[PDB]
Amino acid sequence: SNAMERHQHLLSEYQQILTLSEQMLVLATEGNWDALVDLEMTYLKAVESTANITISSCSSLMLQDLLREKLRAILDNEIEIKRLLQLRLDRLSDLV
Amino acid sequence: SNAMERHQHLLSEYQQILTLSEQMLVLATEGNWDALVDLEMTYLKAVESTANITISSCSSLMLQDLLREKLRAILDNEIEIKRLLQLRLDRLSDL
Amino acid sequence: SNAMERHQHLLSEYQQILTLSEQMLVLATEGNWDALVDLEMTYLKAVESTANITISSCSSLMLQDLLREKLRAILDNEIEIKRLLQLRLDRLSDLVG
Amino acid sequence: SNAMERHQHLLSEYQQILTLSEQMLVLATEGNWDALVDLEMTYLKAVESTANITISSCSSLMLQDLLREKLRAILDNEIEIKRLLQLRLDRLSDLVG
Repeated sequence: SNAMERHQHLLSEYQQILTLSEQMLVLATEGNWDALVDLEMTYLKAVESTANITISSCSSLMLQDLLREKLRAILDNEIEIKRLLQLRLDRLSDLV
Repeated sequence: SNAMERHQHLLSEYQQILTLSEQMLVLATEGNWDALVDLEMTYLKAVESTANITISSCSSLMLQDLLREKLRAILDNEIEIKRLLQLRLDRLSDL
Repeated sequence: SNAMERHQHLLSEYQQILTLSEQMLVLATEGNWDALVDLEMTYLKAVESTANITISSCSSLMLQDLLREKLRAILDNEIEIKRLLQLRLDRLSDLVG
Repeated sequence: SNAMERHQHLLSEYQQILTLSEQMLVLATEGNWDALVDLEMTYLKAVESTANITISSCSSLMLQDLLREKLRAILDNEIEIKRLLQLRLDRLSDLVG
């Protein structure tokens, strides 16, 4: 019945992400690119938390390290990148 | 067997994403956006591949069916938002 | 799940099957031939849960799809034959006496 | 491509099992319980072969051996159960006519 719990966790993890996805989809649908940047951090960290399910479940010790390193880097790049777009968006915006 | 095979594949998948991730941040940093837009579909594919691993390590095949459907929806919404944006970036770009 | 968790499940699944196999084989060795039919469905479901171990872990979604389809057919067929033979027996027997 | 090969073999195995299950079914449906005991051995052998897929990919070698023992024991109980049943089925359909 760690089996049953492992299933609730996993389902829960995806439910939380699809949920953030949907609210973001509609905020963006209405063009509120503002209510969006805050949902972003919560979204990434749900994603981080779900990705960790598989990593922590890995039997290799060295490998678990390496992937958490890589996952952190992936997220921080998505962050920087998104900041960047936000940077140009605001630029163009100002101008018009 | 499968444990070696599983370790090789998980590493591979993270390297792919991170590589695309890194390729895309320099394009962003360098303002070459349209070139950035190009990788996003590939990047989103690597992420899907990686996610499917978690889903496959779930013994409830009915639950796998559910998560695959939420996986597809999540990505879909992702694609839809990134495009909503390219548009607002141009509604501004040209105008 | 992790390594320990997969091993317990795998071993556990085989314990279920073998333990059912044993109960039935003992009914068999001495009448209780209908008492056997009861265990049969439970036996078959333990077998389905074991087969599924390999299926659910499969990369190819296309293949995972199709293996599940074939496993349910295999099981439904095993169920239908065993009925047919129970029926044959059931029949042959009442016939005589 | 290990994945590809692994997938063919797994597919092939289930294909082999289902084919054998389908041939047995129709034989049962038209009541040719003769041609049946034969197909059965080959079918249990295909089952064995596919069950070993899961066993062999298991990291614990101690576990591989236990499972193989249990697998073999399961298959022999199934055979014995069935051998014990032809015996009774044939014993009936003779007494009559």
